[PDB]
Amino acid sequence: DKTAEYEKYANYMNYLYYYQNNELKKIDSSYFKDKYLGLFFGASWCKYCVTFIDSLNIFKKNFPNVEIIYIPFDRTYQEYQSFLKNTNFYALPFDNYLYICKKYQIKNLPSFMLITPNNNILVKDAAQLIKTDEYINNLKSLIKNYIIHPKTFQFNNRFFDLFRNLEHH
Repeated sequence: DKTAEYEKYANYMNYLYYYQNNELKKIDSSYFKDKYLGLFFGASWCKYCVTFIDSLNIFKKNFPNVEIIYIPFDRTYQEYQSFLKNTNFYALPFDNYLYICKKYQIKNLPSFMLITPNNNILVKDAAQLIKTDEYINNLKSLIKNYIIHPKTFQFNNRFFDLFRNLEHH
């Protein structure tokens, strides 16, 4: 059934998850419309993914309006939960996300990519970018100067376009 399948598509990723003191919360994905995003590919079992959290906390101090979204590759839901509870990041629901890795050719973990409001890639390897202090003013300038041409997303669903459009082929 096309209808059943396409209703799921139009509803794809309509919630992102986060923790507030041992309490798993959710937020409508509509909140992230027109927002710069930072996609953090990582996992609890990844040693330098855990240390990278310190870089992301500094990043968030200097770029509060860039919304950090955790893309998880945890082994177990229990690891996922404890990682969300320690970082307080937004996260995709616990699932297999190898397909996002393939679309963006993610080499290894951790990875961090900065996404414009219209789903363009602002900085592909932002994990290396956020290492030394010059990045702050340079990225303030990059974001300030960036011209956002309007884009209409399939099903008007920005995460479906970002994670599932066929353009990588």
